[PDB]
Amino acid sequence: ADNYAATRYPIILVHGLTGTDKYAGVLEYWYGIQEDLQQRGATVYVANLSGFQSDDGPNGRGEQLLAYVKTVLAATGATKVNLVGHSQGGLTSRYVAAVAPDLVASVTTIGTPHRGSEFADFVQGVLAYDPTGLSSTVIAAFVNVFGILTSSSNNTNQDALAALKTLTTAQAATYNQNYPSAGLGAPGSCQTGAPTETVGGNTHLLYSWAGTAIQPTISVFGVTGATDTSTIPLVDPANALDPSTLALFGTGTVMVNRGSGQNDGVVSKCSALYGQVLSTSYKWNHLDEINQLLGVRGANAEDPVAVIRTHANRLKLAGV
Ligand SMILES: [Ca+2]
Ligand code: NA
Repeated sequence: ADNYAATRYPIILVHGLTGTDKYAGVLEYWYGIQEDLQQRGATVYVANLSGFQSDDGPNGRGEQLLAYVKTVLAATGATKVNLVGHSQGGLTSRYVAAVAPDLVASVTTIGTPHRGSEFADFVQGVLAYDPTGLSSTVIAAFVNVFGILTSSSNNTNQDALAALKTLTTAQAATYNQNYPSAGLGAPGSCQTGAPTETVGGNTHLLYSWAGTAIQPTISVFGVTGATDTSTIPLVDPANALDPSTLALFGTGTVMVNRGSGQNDGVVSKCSALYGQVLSTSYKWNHLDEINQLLGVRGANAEDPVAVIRTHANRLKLAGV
């Protein structure tokens, strides 16, 4: 159609937990996003990494993305890429920007748990209540098989337990110590960092945004209730046509009762802050961020496809 999203460097979309480029080689993780961007002049590639793994380490998603980035550069003739990651994908993108600064032009994170997820702490805690530890083995096997079956390439490198640990708040803090970034504020300050970073002589434009559909709206007897602001109260069709809508409202309620404050169901506003924070006001739950569960979203939710398209134009204007 035009070149509204024509960035200088190829855009690589990076999925998070459970992800792959196409679930069962059928359902796109970034629903309708690659198509939209390409129609608007962008060169876009979608990474296919382990849906369950840590980001650092020999078998981690980081080295996987690094290797993938190199194949994209070789195929396009480009020298750098613009990394756009969702959820854990943002942490994976930070890893590549840190170890291979010369291959990255920018890093954009969408609903990325830079400080971990209180829901991860929760799930990890639940498993800890099994004195035999057997549930960790059983559930891991179940989740790992899920990863293999849904992976577009049936990637057998799945480690659900490592993935869970990676997303906890305590581990995330350690990750930030091992992979510092000028785009990050001080731990526990709920502040972002700088809009750019210069690593090894290579400058990166840093961006982020978060979904805050889940808002704490009432507290009684120690219990805190939340409201899904992405939907028209009770009657919104999104509650019926997209099962993740009520599910994230539920996990989001657990989050608020663990002191997370506004969140998207699994990532808090504070945890998602990185680089130039474009917005933390989108009335989105975690999957709305990627136009998911087939493009269904609450009546009060902004268009995620348009938001991403506009960001591509933003990158273009910024020179990357
Ligand atoms: Ca949705
Ligand atoms: Na271009």
